[PDB]
Amino acid sequence: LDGPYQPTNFKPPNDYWILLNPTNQQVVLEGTNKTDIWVALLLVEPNVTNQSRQYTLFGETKQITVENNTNKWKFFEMFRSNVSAEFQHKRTLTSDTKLAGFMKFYNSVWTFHGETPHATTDYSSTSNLSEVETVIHVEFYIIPRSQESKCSEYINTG
Amino acid sequence: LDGPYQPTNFKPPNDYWILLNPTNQQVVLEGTNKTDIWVALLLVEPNVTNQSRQYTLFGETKQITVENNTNKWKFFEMFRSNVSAEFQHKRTLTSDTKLAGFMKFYNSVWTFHGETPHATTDYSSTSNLSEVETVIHVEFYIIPRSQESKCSEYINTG
Amino acid sequence: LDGPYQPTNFKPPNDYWILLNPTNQQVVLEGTNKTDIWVALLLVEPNVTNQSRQYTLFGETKQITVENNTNKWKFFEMFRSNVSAEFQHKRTLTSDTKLAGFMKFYNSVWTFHGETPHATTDYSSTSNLSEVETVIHVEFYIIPRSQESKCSEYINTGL
Amino acid sequence: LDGPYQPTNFKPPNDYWILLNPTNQQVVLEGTNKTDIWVALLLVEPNVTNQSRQYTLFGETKQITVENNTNKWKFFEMFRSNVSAEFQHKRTLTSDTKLAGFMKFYNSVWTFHGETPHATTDYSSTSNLSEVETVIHVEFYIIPRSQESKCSEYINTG
Ligand SMILES: CC(=O)N[C@H]1[C@H](O[C@H]2[C@@H](O)[C@@H](CO)O[C@@H](O[C@H]3[C@H](O)[C@@H](O)[C@H](O)O[C@@H]3CO)[C@@H]2O)O[C@H](CO)[C@@H](O)[C@@H]1O[C@@H]1O[C@H](CO)[C@H](O)[C@H](O)[C@H]1O[C@@H]1O[C@@H](C)[C@@H](O)[C@@H](O)[C@@H]1O
Repeated sequence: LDGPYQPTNFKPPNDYWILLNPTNQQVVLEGTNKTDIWVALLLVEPNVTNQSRQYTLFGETKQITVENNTNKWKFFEMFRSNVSAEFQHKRTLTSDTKLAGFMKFYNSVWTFHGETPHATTDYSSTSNLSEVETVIHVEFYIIPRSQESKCSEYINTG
Repeated sequence: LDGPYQPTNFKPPNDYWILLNPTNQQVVLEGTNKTDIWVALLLVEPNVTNQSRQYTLFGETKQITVENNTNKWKFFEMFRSNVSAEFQHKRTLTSDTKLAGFMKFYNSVWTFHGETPHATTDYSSTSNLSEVETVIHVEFYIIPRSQESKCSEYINTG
Repeated sequence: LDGPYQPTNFKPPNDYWILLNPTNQQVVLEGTNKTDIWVALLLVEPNVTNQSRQYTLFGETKQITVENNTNKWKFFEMFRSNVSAEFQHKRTLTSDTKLAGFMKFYNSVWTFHGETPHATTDYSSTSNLSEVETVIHVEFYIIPRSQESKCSEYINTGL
Repeated sequence: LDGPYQPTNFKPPNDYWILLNPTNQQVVLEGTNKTDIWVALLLVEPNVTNQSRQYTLFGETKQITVENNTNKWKFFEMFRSNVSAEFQHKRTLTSDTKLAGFMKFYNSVWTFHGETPHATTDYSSTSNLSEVETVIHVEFYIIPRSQESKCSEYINTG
């Protein structure tokens, strides 16, 4: 656990997790290589009735549908592979820890999804992992992949 | 265990789980009241690369991007509350079992989501539950909400 | 399995079961938001002939007729929706496990009723769920709604 | 099945089930010996919001609170053992058959309670069983106690 770090932008190094530690930022992280991957993590608070909210993603103003019927926080992982496409709601991380993850590894972009305390890893695929750069809007930490079991413990139990 | 029943277009009774038992149908279920709820369950088999597939939802042809990196099956739950809107990927049921659920209950439509064996129920809201009808493209079973534990057990372990 | 917790007076979190484990307490649980829901669980031991017993519910003394013809324990679920109304005997849980359940979920209070090992949930509606507070007179456990099928298993077949 | 019989006021014989077959009556049965047994079965249709309803029981105007969250019918068993006492809601039969039972046997008045198809018998005891008389508001059948397993089948499955 290296940190905490203040909000910044950088190409996270390969084989390390970024552990994201929002307070109430709407947009937690923007990641793109400007070719074939745009990923954004949106934070929806508990007890949100189905509505359209405005988010600024990669400088573009977007209306995205959100709902949270639970007493947990939901990270909406929004994804597109074309600069011109609309975002898809690809994954959800449902959390009473309010921690999320981002990693560049094995030509993939890895996140956590599902509901704490059983949240697990999945990925999106790229031909251009080296060019993936993240704007991180929250305090964060850096955990090596050799220590993912601790990262998964912090995501699931805090 | 009540069934199996053949695929049909019908109004499911309130307070019963429809336990859906597909082989490899693309579109498992289409539910709508034609006013404020459209829900479709799409079945995505293991080891699908990011790709746009065609699905006919309520007589509308849709090009929907899907991905499954896993050796499990995924039910993509597509949702909208307006006839003129595009479908959003609301939820995912990642399944060892290839079973999914649908129930009209207590003013809401209920489905399962998450990853087996930890799939859980959540709802979508409507002011018009009584007119919600389903096209079911798969063989199904009917479980009373009273036996919701048995339905969770089938969803989670087969 | 989260607990045991000691008897207490607190505001149970939404979307968790409280699993109530009495010995011989008369009043197991008293839940109210002081506006539109009062729920009390009374515990009537096996082989009780028709009789009036005294209970203190929400600091008021009540005379409630009870009976239990069985070798199982009965949780009498007493209810009202008005501070000015009398309690009615709304539900019964007939139990070999001596376990009962309470949950705040989906704008409702949820309890178990019927007879082990086939007890099922039902609900009481409220305009103000989050103000429901509970005096719990017994040892208890906490089970997330995500694990309700475990809670149902415990209710029906025991700890 | 001995019947059908039309609604009537009579003294049922001991060791016979009266199988009650309501349509839409508020009050199914009023039984008393005018000494230590008063029992009324009220019928409450599906999807009834907590409300105060009016019933005439043994000539008395009563306001009783009822609720039925379910899509089954509920028989509210109302009891007292003194003519000047309030009724208590002693038992419920939650039913998709709409069949209920009444029997004078041994030292007791018997009814069904619980939820179909798991409905079971229970009793109220009396020192005056032979003077128990019933106003039956509904079509009914008579079944000997020797055939109670058929009575339980009918109550539970139709
Ligand atoms: C256990 C049993 O047989 N219960 C049935 C009940 O039997 C009553 C009679 O045996 C009666 C003597 O003739 O004794 C009653 O016991 C009490 C008195 O009521 C009480 O006043 C007194 O103070 O103490 C005595 C103790 O002797 C018994 O309760 O009769 C019921 C009325 O017909 C009948 O419904 C009940 O049958 C059982 O009920 C449950 C729920 O409905 C299940 O179906 C059981 O399977 C069922 O038992 C089965 O049927 C009966 C006829 C009998 O053959 C059982 O062996 C059989 O399993």
